[PDB]
Amino acid sequence: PLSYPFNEAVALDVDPLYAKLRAEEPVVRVSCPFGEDAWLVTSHADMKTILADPRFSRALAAEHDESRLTPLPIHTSILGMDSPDHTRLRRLLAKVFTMRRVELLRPRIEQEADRLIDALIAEGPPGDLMEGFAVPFAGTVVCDLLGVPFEDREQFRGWLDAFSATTVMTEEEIEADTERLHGYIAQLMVRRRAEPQDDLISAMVKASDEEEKLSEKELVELASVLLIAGHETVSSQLIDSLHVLFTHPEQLRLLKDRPELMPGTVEELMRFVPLISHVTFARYATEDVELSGTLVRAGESVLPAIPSANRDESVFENADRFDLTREHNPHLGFGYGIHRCLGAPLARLEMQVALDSLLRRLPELRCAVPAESLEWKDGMQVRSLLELPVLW
Ligand code: HEM
Ligand SMILES: CC(C)[C@H](S)C(=O)N[C@H](CO)Cc1c[nH]c2cccc(F)c12
Repeated sequence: PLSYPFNEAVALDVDPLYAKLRAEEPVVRVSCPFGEDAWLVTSHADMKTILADPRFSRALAAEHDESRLTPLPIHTSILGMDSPDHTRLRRLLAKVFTMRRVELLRPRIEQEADRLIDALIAEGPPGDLMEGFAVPFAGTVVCDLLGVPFEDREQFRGWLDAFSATTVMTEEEIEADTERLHGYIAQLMVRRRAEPQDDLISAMVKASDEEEKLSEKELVELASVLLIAGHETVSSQLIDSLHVLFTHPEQLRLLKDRPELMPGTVEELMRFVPLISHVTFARYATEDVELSGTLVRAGESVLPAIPSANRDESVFENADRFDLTREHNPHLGFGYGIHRCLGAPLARLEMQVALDSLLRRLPELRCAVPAESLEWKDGMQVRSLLELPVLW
């Protein structure tokens, strides 16, 4: 079996092997850094199967030494459950994490983007769009939504890496930091239970207490993954998207000349940016299933390489090209089926607001160094820049 990942992720470059696999052997046996061997899935159609078809299970991973890139299995909360447990947590969030809640956040989100740009301008160029914009923008938004104090960032931010680190932390460090984040959220819930605020943690604690729907551990682990998703995934996709726009200056000119392309632009960034470094979380087969001529037997795992699905040339014409006018775009950047992203309306709002605000306030925004000089964050499950220096 081939050793996987084949190569360490570099910048936003996609490994040429994925295009060879999609064309000649779309499903291949690999050996994983931790846990059992697995079947690597690379095509769009098979990706939809293993993400949505009831024959593939997340909860079965707990009965195995789960195929994975991280030293220990991650506490994925809702994303590690099947029905009926998944349905219980999913229904809870649907009732408190509504579209109206997200749309009512837009004035505060727009105000935070303007405040961060005010600070960038007051401090003068060169600025850092990562630590000086994407990180605190994503962070204040999710902290506002969830009810985690943004002022506690100095203590919790150093724990989040333990949910994503692949090669850069020991299992002892991962266990300690995971326990520290859970313990910190647990103490926040004691306060929020007694003194509810207009945020998601309070609403979840209240909805769960009234119907005894979730245990305290389930609530703690769920709030934790929402904080990782809003703080880390959003800021990573935002900073990678800015890198894509800077390195495709003709598409950036088109976006500034036709601002109505922004909704389609965000979707094409979701598709084109290979945000997941390699694969998302393993599923396990409950029955024999044939995928692209390869038989996956019951009890075997499949790794969904979502970035490769989004480059599938049988689905997206010129899949290797970034084209923000692309109309047909059934990308899997937000997942598919039972576990599809429920933060996607908010992520879409943040991306649109962030990019509209930057292009509106800083019309001359350009990268301050050659892209070869940039430093990327290695050893994580998503790709992100450590710094993006800009002039204006
Ligand atoms: C641009 C930023 C984001 C991206 C790219 C993203 C992407 C994804 C993807 C690909 C999945 C599916 C994972 C899988 O099937 O293995 C997912 C699931 C999920 N995302 Fe997001 N997400 C983002 C932001 C958020 C935000 C802001 C939240 C909420 C605060 C969130 C909450 C979730 C949850 C709860 C799930 C699991 C749903 C379930 O298990 O039923 N995400 N996301
Ligand atoms: C999930 C993908 C976007 C990749 S794989 C990722 O960022 N994964 C993160 C690091 O492993 C964990 C994560 C991000 N959003 C989540 C929502 C529910 C449970 C979770 F565990 C996560």
